[PDB]
Amino acid sequence: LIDRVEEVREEMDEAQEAARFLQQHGSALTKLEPMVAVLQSDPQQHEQL
Amino acid sequence: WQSARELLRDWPSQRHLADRVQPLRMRLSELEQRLNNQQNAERLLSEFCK
Amino acid sequence: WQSARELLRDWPSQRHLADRVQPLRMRLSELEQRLNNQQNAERLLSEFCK
Repeated sequence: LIDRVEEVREEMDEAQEAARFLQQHGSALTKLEPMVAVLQSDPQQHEQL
Repeated sequence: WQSARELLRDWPSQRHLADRVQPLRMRLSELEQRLNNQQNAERLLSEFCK
Repeated sequence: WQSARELLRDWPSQRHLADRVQPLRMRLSELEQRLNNQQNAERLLSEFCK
């Protein structure tokens, strides 16, 4: 009474969604990863800093 | 900044598990064929019991 | 810096693949019984055929 076909199907859903999300935002994530640190500094806040 | 960090934390995991769709497809195919055989044996057992 | 970045890129994958242990233990136990039955069937076939 293993009933693991449902668990394997949930793993497929998560993995197919991860693959679909990778196709949807891979270009955005690859362009964001080399300059992520800039997000900690906002133009007006630099004067207050 | 925190959301970008969280995305860059999750994205490597998404890339790592995305390749498993095919291994999961063969795993589920064998497992579902196995469950059909389990159901057949349970039916044939219950049928003979009486 | 590049090695620290590569190491922090490996860490997500290292945890996700380390989590694969328990699912593989059940797979190993099942596959071991399959080999046992394959050898029983091959032996019984060879003895009867002799």
